Amino acid sequence: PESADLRALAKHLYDSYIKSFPLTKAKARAILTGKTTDKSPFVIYDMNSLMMGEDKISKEVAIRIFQGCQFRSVEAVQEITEYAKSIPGFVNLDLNDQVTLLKYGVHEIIYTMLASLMNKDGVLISEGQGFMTREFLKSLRKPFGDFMEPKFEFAVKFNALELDDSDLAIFIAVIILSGDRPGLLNVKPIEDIQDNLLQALELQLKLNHPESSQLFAKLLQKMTDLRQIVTEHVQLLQVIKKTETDMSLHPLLQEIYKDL
Amino acid sequence: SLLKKLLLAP
Ligand SMILES: Cc1cnc(Oc2ccc3nc(COc4cccc(C(=O)O)c4)n(C)c3c2)c(C)c1
Ligand SMILES: [Cl-]
Ligand SMILES: [Cl-]
Repeated sequence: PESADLRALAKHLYDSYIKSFPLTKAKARAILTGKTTDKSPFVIYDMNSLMMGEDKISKEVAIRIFQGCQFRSVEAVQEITEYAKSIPGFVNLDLNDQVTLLKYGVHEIIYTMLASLMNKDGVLISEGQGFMTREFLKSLRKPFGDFMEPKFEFAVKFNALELDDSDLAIFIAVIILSGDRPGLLNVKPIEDIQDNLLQALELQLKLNHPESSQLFAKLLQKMTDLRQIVTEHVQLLQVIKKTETDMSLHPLLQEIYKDL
Repeated sequence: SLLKKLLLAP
């Protein structure tokens, strides 16, 4: 059946997702809820606890935190790249188009996965070794005080949909295979792959969330929402790189942010 | 580019 094939694709993506991302939502929610068996994460809720944690997990704290997020982003880009390479048909696409899909899609994926590590009170850091409170993050001096708040707002709404890792693997794959990214040289093959992924996502949601009315439509809207989140983030970065000095940007991020 | 290099590493 065409449906049977869609389930095999869904499973292939889930398995690849597990191989590519060390900290899954399943593992993360276990930590956030306490069910975890491992050692509890070190909580950073103020300047003093951040100092203590710099030992457990020159520049002012706000910059150190900001750049810490950037370094985590670099790590995430590499993980996402490995995942993209597992999506059937991806490595056979024009190499320049693969670069384009990642360049314009990684941040949307980063924010999708970050939600898996967040709750209304804070976010897991360094793969669950720490938990930084939302309260502390917005206490940072401007413009850093509102750096993550929009991501927390998105995550609370996104997490209310109760997706699991199996749903997420397909959701992320659909986003990466967006045929409308600027500068793509061969759109058709990307669209054909995405159309198949979309069919797999729809079936996945109907089977995994039988009572969740219009979940597919809602996810399509979250995809649009994520692009708006990235737009704002990019806008804030330019405000920072306009008022802050001596700050260094990781070359991988410099490449992604260029002409973006 | 760096993204290209990451994409090429098997
Ligand atoms: C002990 C200690 C712990 N964390 C520290 O600083 C960090 C270091 C890594 C971090 N990873 C995250 C997760 O939040 C992210 C992750 C990726 C992207 C974004 C984003 O909004 O673009 C946000 N936060 C908040 C961090 C804060 C420092 C400086 C010391
Ligand atoms: Cl939540
Ligand atoms: Cl785009």
